[PDB]
Amino acid sequence: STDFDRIYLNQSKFSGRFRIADSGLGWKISTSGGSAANQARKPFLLPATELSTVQWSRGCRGYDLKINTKNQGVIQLDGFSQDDYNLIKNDFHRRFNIQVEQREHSLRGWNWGKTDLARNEMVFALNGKPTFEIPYARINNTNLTSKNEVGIEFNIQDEEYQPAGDELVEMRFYIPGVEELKEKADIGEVAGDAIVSFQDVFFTTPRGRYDIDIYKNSIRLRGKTYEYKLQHRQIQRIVSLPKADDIHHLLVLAIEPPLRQGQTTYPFLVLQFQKDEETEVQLNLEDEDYEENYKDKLKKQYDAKTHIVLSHVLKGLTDRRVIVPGEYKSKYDQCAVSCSFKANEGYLYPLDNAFFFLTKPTLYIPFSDVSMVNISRAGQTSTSSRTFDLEVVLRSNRGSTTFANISKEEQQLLEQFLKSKNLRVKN
Amino acid sequence: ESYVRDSQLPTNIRDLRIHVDWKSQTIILPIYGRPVPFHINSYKNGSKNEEGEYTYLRLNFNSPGSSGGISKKVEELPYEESADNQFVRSITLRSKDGDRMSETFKQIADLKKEADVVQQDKLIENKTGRTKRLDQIFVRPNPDTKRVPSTVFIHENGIRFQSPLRTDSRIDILFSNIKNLIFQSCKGELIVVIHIHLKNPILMGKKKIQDVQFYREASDMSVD
Repeated sequence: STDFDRIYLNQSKFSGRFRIADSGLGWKISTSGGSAANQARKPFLLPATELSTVQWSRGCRGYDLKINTKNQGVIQLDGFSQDDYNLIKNDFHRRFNIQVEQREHSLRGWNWGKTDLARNEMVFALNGKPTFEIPYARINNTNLTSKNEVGIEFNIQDEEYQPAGDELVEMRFYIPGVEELKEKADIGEVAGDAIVSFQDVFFTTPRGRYDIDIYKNSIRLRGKTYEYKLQHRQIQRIVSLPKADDIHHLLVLAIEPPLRQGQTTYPFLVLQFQKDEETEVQLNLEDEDYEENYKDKLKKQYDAKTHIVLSHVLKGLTDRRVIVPGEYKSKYDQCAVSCSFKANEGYLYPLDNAFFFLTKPTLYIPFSDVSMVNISRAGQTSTSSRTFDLEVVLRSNRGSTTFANISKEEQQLLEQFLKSKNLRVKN
Repeated sequence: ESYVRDSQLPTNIRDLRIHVDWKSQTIILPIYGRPVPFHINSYKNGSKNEEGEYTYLRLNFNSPGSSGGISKKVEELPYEESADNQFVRSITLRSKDGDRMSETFKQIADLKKEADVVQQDKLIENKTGRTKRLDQIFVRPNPDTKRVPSTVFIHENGIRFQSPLRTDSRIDILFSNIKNLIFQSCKGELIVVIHIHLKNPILMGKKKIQDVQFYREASDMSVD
């Protein structure tokens, strides 16, 4: 046998370890060391009875074994040099007796091909030249349209900045009008469930009027057009804000990663509610279990504002602090200031640690990330009517945003806020 | 074609950053740990989005619904070889984890752009007794931005515009390619002019031209 610690696997993952055996192949992920005392590893054994074919050659990336087996797993092995052909083949010629050809599955790179849905993978042959077979273990979600247009949404679990490497979101594809065929075998995996539901609630991103319900560890959004799933781990922050006129309330859910239809991005789920939406709700849970499920935060039956109820339930699920609207009063006792953006008028709301600009696109400007701000002004009689401009820079993203249409009183109140917060005002 | 054999490897064997090749007019991408090349002529466009800290790159190929406005139409690369066959339409990526992605995205932005004439029969020149020649004639469109004076001659199977008065370059026009010869005089006009309209446009000077004209000026305004 032989030992190497620089052998890679799952290229969107960090290196692993091998320890070759006569009986089989033993793969160990690189050990995780906590406090230099806790040593964590997951060993896997692939005995010789599972090997089916070997197509290792120099035409592909990362010159090293590319093994397919009958255990429904493909070991797309990486992390060996050019001189290991003789070594590995000398080791393998004892029993398996299989010649590794110079494939090089396909390199022509022309779009045309044929797709066949295999037992666990999707083989893509450009006239007998395979191009891709992704196993079904790595898929996350699948969406299909009326053109039999296929979009495969993935969700890779990042660990740290350095070892993440390359990592794919989407593999999309069109299929012509295949007769009496559809995408049968692709959808043969897990969405993974067992509290409360709502009816006829008004959402903005995507814009519409649908309903939302909560399972044990996620929420499902349903409508007559689409259905969406949102996991609690992806939810980051919950915000509640009023309108200028107080008549409407806004619930903004900051989530990461965004929920996409393949090609649209919805960073912040903005939900509009009315001031008269004061009703009672019922919790579909046992009178002894709901203590442990909600950590005693909420009662089984309670009547209050529906916005407050939904926000409190969301905070209870997330186990994080809430954001309260600021007590800083704008012009005419108002809580925000309106101005134009991307040819669209929207509001600015100050807060403890960030500015929130609504509503298309909902933009967060945290004060810590804020590098500096500047003011630009002209000299004219019309200056009193929504003229002054404020340009902020964020250094972390190198993002400069200019905020047009500010009047004298609004500029003065903003500047008063700005000195009181002790932010660097360039001039 | 992208490559043809194993001997020509990519620029680096361990391609842990998405690689863009320029010599072979193709680029490789790994779709989850195993390669594929695709072509610039097989590409349409790319786009970007940055959100919080996460980033989403979209790359769109040339395919039905993407290259062409209406499906089932007739296009050179995808449809002509096979009209009812599988192709790919667009993909996405998220490479927030390394500050090498904007560089390759701008290399995409210029690689998409980085990359044309029907050849007539050669016009036989013959200096016969019946020879047509007149001077101070100017051709339009001109070979270069400056204005070219020269002479014009008629032959038995085309029209020849001899440059040797200026630069000795040779431009040939095929009789069958000429569709309409028309004269227009100076009666109320500032020029006196011969237009030949062609069915098969020709490449000349710096560009591709269909309409060809030869005239003499009749200007009278002076600023002396």
